[PDB]
Amino acid sequence: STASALGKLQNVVNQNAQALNTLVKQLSSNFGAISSVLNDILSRLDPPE
Amino acid sequence: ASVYAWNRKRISNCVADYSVLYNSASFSTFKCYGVSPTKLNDLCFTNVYA
Amino acid sequence: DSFVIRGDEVRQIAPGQTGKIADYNYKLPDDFTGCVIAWNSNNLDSKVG
Repeated sequence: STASALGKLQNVVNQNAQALNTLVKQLSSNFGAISSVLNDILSRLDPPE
Repeated sequence: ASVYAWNRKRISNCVADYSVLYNSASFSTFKCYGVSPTKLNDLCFTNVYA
Repeated sequence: DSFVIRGDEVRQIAPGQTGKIADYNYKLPDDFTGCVIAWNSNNLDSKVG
């Protein structure tokens, strides 16, 4: 009948999922460059910069 | 026009070749910042300003 | 390597540079190491005719 009796396993699963989600989300940051996608940078300008 | 009244034109709906501008040596300064001058032929824009 | 150039085109002599003679007559590697020297020779390498 009663749920929420297995909080520890759910905590483990949620922590792993959140870590993976933040890791995959970190892929959309400029870090000070002109774009967050590498193909546009490659296709918009020559190597030296 | 004078510098304090710089003349602005908007260009759109055209096919532009920039090689004919690069190869010509009539220009003393041909300085490009955000893009490589040789790649302009492979990019498509909208609402160009001159 | 020695040659004779127009006075204005002197700034074409640089690595990672493109131009008429810089693409059809003389090419400099991007990772070039060394020195470049140039001096006017109008009084010698020019003719009144």
